[PDB]
Amino acid sequence: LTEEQIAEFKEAFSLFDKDGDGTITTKELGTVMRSLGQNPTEAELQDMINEVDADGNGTIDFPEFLTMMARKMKDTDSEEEIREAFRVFDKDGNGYISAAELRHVMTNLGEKLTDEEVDQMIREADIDGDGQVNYEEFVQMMTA
Amino acid sequence: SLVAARAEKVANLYRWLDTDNDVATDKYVPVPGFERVDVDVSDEVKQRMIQSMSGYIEHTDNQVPKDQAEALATLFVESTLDYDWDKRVEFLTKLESYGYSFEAPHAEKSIVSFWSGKNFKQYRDILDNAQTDGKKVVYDIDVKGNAFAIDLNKHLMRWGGLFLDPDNAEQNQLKSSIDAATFSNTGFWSSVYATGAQNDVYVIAEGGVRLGNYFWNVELPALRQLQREGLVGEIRLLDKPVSEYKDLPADQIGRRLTDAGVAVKVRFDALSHERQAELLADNPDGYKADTLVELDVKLSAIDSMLRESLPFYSLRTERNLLVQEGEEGFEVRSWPGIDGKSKTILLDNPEDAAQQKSIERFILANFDNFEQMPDELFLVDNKVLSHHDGRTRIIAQKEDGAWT
Repeated sequence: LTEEQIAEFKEAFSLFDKDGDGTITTKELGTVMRSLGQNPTEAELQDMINEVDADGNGTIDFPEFLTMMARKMKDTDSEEEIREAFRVFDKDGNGYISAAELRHVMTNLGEKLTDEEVDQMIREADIDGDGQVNYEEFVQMMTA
Repeated sequence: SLVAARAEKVANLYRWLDTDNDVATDKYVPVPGFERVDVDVSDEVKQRMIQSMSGYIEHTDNQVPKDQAEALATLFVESTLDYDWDKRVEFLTKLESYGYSFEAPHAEKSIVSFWSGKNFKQYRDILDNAQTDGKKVVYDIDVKGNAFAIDLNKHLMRWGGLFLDPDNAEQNQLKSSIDAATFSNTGFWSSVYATGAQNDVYVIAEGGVRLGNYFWNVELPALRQLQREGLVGEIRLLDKPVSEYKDLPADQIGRRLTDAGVAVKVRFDALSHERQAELLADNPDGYKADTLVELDVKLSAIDSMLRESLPFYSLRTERNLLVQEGEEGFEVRSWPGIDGKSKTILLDNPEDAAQQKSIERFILANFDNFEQMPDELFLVDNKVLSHHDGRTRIIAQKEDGAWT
């Protein structure tokens, strides 16, 4: 775990802070983890509530927090997860998927997206202007 | 006509999803996921199916006119085998004129529900006596218009199946074409039923979403569009077993497709993965072509992409706010941000990504909903302020949060 990594996690944990003392409410730990780029499941979050023991008031101190990020950060690998999630709609062996295939996928899995937001991104990814998309490339362009 | 209204709504959506492709035109609109396969037919043979159909119609216990039977079957059969949009609607319009209602029975007190699983009835029962508001959940089965359309479709499918020879497979291609066409019917009509959803909608899919099923292909799109119009609230997914949702309040029943944990499943369609899985599972028992294989892919990962790609997309998902860049400053509404009330956030550097994440985190910590927010928020000089009658500096940054 990098020293740089703790700097941002200290900063994130300053806010959400109740009593302004160093206690973070249990339920919000879920929220804070989701902001810091890790998506733990409904069950996996209960692991951190038990694995780091919980006995009522407080007990979710800052040291407990970056322990889980460490744990959770290890067993999850985000860029391959997104690549994996775009290959299922590959069906053709080749890296590209149809722009219509993409649009359909982005509508369904973008819950708080708008039609124009989805239209704009299908144009941006369609560099070639043919109606095919490099799914990796498209990821590449929304990682900037 | 009310179904011609819905139909028109659906034809747009299909044409919106087809914009890159532009394979849609007048009369032909492509149902998403329902490839059009049309192959050559002997013309008179159509009449064989036509008169079978017509007979079937009026020698069955259905609310159709006596002599209308010839008319109906002619319309239906042409409409199906030709992929003609106007005829598909006309057939639907006609049916609606025989006292077939294409709308849910408890017009406003019904929760339009979706079932795309196994034992809907069990789920439905728990769901029905869970609502504390006199609300009763409704499936596509409950719609008399839907059901009767499916009945006739079933009959033409069966004609093909048990009048044709697979042996001679130039005949198989005619079977595959008729199967393909009747498949897009069930597909179109599920988009009709789905454009009628309001408020909170329930979706039964045990074992997660099933890619390439009706929900994913035609229902979920129609439900998405309704949300961006503000007509539908939460789409609640019951992908766990029925017990887990037992003795739970109606609000708390189900989660979202995009949440972590929800599984995805396919019918084990791939050229070589069938075989990989075959010698790695012809070990115990085996696999039938329709056996659902649990993938290890995360739909949540696509949602995660958006959170780290679009600014304040997390306030949307987690707090149902819509932060847009305005004349100068971000304007904030309740999502989808077509409704009146408008609040503002000013940053001292509106393009810095560190800055957006900070005010983002701040808002998730202090406000549970939009209505709790002050009329103006400022992230300036490592301070956050707010103006709501009187200005206050709620927190300062010197490596941390010094509230006050």
